[PDB]
Amino acid sequence: ASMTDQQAEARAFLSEEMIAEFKAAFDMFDADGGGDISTKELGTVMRMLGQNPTKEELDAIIEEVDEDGSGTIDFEEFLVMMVRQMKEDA
Repeated sequence: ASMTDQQAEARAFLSEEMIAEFKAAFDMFDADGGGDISTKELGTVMRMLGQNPTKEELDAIIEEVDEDGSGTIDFEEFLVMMVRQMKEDA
């Protein structure tokens, strides 16, 4: 899919330092994923970080990153959901 592109540019848009910030924050819901929280909790991880994922929008991303055959979201693949939304708050 064309997501493999926004997966590397989603975290590269900033310095690796920030990525470490989303670690303790993104892992806040990785009690059973470790490197990926339930797509349902994908709105709180990016929202509690300082952004605001809308349901209609958060739903399009989940179903989009959920059809990968995993059911949840990956850290690197989730980054896009961070900058893409922070693009306005940043």
